[PDB]
Amino acid sequence: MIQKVITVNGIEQNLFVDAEALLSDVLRQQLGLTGVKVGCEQGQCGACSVILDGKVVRACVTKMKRVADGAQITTIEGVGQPENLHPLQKAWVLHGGAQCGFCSPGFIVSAKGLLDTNADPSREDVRDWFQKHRNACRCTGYKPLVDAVMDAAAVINGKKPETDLEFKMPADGRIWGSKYPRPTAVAKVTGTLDYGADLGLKMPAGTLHLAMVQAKVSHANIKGIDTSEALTMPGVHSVITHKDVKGKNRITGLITFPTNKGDGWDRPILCDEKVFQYGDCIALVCADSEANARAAAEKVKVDLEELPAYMSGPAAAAEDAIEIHPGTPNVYFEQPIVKGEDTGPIFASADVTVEGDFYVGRQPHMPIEPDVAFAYMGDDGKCYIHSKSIGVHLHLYMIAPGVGLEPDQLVLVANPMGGTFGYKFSPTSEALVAVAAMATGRPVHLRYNYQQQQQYTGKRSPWEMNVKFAAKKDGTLLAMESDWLVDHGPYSEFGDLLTLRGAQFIGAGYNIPNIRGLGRTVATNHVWGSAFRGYGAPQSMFASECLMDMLAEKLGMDPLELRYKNAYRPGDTNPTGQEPEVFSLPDMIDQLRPKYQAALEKAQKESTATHKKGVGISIGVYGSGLDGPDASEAWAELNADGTITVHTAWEDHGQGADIGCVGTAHEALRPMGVAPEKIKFTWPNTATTPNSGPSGGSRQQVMTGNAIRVACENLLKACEKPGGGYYTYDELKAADKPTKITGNWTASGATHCDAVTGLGKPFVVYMYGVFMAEVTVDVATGQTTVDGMTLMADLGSLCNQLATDGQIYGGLAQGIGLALSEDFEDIKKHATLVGAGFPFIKQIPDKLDIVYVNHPRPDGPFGASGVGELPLTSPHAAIINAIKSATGVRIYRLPAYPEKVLEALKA
Ligand code: FES
Ligand code: FES
Ligand SMILES: [Cl-]
Ligand SMILES: [Cl-]
Ligand SMILES: [Cl-]
Ligand SMILES: [Mg+2]
Ligand SMILES: [Mg+2]
Ligand SMILES: [Mg+2]
Repeated sequence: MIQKVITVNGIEQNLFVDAEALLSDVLRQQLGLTGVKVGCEQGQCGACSVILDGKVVRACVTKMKRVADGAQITTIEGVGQPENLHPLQKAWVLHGGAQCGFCSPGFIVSAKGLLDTNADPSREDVRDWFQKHRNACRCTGYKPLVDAVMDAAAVINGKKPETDLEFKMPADGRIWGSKYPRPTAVAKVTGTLDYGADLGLKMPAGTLHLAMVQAKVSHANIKGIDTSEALTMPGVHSVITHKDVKGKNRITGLITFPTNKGDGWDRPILCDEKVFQYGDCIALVCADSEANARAAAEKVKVDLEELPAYMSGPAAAAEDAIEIHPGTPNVYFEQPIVKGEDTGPIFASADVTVEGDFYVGRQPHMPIEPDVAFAYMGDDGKCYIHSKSIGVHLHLYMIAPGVGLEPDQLVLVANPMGGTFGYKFSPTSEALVAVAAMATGRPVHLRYNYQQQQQYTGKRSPWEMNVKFAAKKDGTLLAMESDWLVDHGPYSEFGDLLTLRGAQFIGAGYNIPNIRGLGRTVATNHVWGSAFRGYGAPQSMFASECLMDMLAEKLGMDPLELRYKNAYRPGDTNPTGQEPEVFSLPDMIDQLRPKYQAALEKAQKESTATHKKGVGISIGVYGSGLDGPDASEAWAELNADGTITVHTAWEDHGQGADIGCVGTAHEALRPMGVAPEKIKFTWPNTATTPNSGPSGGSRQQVMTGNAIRVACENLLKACEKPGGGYYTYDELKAADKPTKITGNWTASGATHCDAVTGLGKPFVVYMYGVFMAEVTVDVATGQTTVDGMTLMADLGSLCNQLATDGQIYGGLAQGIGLALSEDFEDIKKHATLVGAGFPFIKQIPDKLDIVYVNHPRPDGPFGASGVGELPLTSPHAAIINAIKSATGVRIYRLPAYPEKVLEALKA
């Protein structure tokens, strides 16, 4: 050990450290500076950026021996605090750069390092800086971050007053539709919002820290577990196995479809008889620290008989394949789509037909914050779980029978969280921590490292797809045929539903009177499927939107004009036979057309012999809601101090549940003139907030937005004075009148899609968009650079533009990753951010352009649709279409790795 006397955030610290210790650990654990965020732990994400003697360094890869006596360190806590914000922090808030907020301290610290060396950077300078310093963001698509740095620099340089970094009310006083900052922004930019791992460091002594004993093979029969060595290791309390589980030790898929051949109880909590995928948790070591628990977990011996594993859908779906879940066929669900007339004779007589085989793979969510959760036994006797769940009520029911608790005896709470992009539509660690808290009676905390985040949380499910179009010479679509195989890994939860998405979204956007198709779901031993933003659309629409360009090519028609010819218009129906609720695609195409023409001309003009430029188009469509008559609830409460709390379980992945609530409530409450700062939101809690539903299916703005609106309307009625005006809290209380008022809303016109035909009216609100990708392909290397993305977006009406701009930029960036670099195919190689193709800043163009063409929705609150998943529906199709435009080569199977593109170029 050594004494190190240094300065941290301007204060002399008399430090006692191990020379080998990581600066991140010292700062977080020894000094309580939890504003230093840790994600990847491998120097790849920059979340732990600190300034050390004028240089921006990643604290997770900086050992204390590299910290000189007398060194100066700055963390986010030293940059500024609430009530004392630095221009960079104010700018982040103004520009909405804090979505989940997990990368915000690291970006801001890094940015301060930049500005201290280059006071007046170009946008390009800012981008080069964040690239060099590995500052990664999964939420924002980077553009808002650069915006923020530029604005802060101008203030620091005296070129504009600091007061211009403060939001100015539109007054009208209307915050709906505005850039009003989100309530959580200040905490995020100051590092004072405690995420799951931060909470773990601030839990009491006697909290047990867990480590998972995980399967190191993909498929096995388990014979036994030997914990003897682990029990003797430092700090070890106990080891938990399936034997300690007090319930069924299974998670239920809960809404498993009746025609599913599986019962939906296939997923264990702790493996008992079988390993079903690499990473499966077989035991939990409870220890006094994460380090001690992990060390001991390595010594737990699992005796197993490895079995042949099926590592892809086609492999598992073979007629001969052995049942992974004995008693259930590997292909456990099929969804037909049967619209209009038989397609066979139509294809036979059509002027033109086209067909393609396409593949979209096992995209990893890659939030900067790896999975984390904790649990404890309350003094009330209930088991409390605090995690990254984005469906607290859903998860409660999915796990309660497995852990052996009645619904009333379990409470799930959503911690502030550093992104999920859908992986948290699934339980991950919740049942594990519950089991351990119940068994030990003590608080337990479980943090996954980045490898565990990659290998052992769910993934976008790969789809192998064949899609066909028949059309007239004039481009009119006559018929479509479709076949898709969904590789859902070993756990069935929502796999059937994902498969149904193919019936709803393959070929969405156009009038197609006649459809015959069949989706199939298959269990495999690759990673289990969890929702990934777009949930079936990124697969479905990659196929159909690529196929539309092939159709255009075959007709000798411009691909945008082919879409214009076919796009939804009054009278048309979508693939499930339902009338669209608005008709905005022709409008969007018409407004995009000149920008498209200009982009083509620029592409031709600026292409060289070695660097070929192209422009590609696609349409995206997706529902806002879960299928059928989805519903939400909110409570609007006048408090004693005149503030108003809007209680919901609107779960915040980081998308903006806070500002969604505040903005929607503010608009609903206008008659009573309620200032936005007086409106409070509630963190999701299954005991104390209503069942607003999960933040999945881009549904909360519509469902919970409506519920909030209704509740606020009902509060207004509760407060109304006879003769005009409104009663105060004290007045209502004096009259023994209610102050906490419920609102409910249901999408009553929606129906579930049929099990035989796929027909129905699954959502009452959809999101519609038109993408344009501009790319350059280096034909010597096969490397594609996305130089620009445009999204024409119909969101009905914007609750908040900082929120919606950010959502779209974030989705577009994930589109670039899905198109060019991302996958989780190799269990080891893809278990890091860099290995799995995470888009760093230079991979995302600065030119991300949005045009809102909003057609107010009959059923959305104040006309709003959702936005969440729209930007990831088909941007990767636009990009692939752009590569085709540039070079003449079509990539059918994502991602377009350079070697893959080169092989196609040279073929
Ligand atoms: S670079 Fe340190 S946590 Fe990712
Ligand atoms: S705001 Fe950057 S990772 Fe979420
Ligand atoms: Cl998906
Ligand atoms: Cl290909
Ligand atoms: Cl390659
Ligand atoms: Mg200042
Ligand atoms: Mg017609
Ligand atoms: Mg090769």
